[PDB]
Amino acid sequence: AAPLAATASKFLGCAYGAQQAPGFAQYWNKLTPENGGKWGSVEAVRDQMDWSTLDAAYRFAQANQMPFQMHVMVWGNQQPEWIKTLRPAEQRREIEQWFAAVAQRYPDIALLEVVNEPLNDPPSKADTGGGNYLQALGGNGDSGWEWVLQSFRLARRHFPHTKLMINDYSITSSAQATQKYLQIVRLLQRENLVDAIGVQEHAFETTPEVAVSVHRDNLDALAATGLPIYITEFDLDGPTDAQQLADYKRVFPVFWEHPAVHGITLWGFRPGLWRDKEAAYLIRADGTERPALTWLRDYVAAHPGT
Ligand SMILES: [Ca+2]
Repeated sequence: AAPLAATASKFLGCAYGAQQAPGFAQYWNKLTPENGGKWGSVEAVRDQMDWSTLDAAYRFAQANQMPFQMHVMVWGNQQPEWIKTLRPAEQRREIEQWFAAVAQRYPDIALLEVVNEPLNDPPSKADTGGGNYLQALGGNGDSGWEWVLQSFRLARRHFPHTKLMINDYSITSSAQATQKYLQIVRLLQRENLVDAIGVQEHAFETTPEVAVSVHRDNLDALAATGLPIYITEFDLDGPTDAQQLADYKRVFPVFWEHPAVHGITLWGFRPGLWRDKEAAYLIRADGTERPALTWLRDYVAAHPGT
């Protein structure tokens, strides 16, 4: 079979890892590595780089000619443990060496997710995987977002031909969150530091107590920057097949039909994805397609865009 978005104007991709691999290229035409590209995955031990899981994602993407999103340079979970007790100047050299290592090894990255979750999970904690390196990037600084500016500056320097993206959750569910995120975007745009705006859109962001008109209005606000939008980590819970179907019909089209949205990435489709307990998967354990996926195939084929 051909992937769902084979003939569409924008990609429909998915998180990739061992449980998501079966049939993957028969459905999806873009990928993000689920975990292997977090800095704690590669450099759990200082100065030894375990590229195995990341190379698996990249090699599969290349073999299938599908765009690769590198996930993720800077984040507040799954960072190396040993960096937390280094002095800021040494932490900074480690961050710069990580950015150089990824750019050397992976020259064909389609979208570089430089910072994830600046509003929600900055690298300011000293718990397990917290990183504790905010100060190595200038901290909040004068603008309140110095460390985000410094992350993007490093990305521009080390990846001079690569599209750079910011990513976060719980953005389009609130005008106030959208306006906070756009202030970070505005600061970045003073130095032309960012090329794309990501919003995750997990299930907990799209519940029906916020109308879809709110999300659509906040997409229009994000689009007014002139930058492409990407939906990065989309999922809908499936306590029953029918709840999952109803939610896909309600929510998915608002993002898919938005003219400034240039791709959607599902955050898994088979059991073992992040929201496994909430049954967000679209294929059951016995390999059969759920009603939401039957619908999604037909909906996407009917909505190629441009
Ligand atoms: Ca190092």
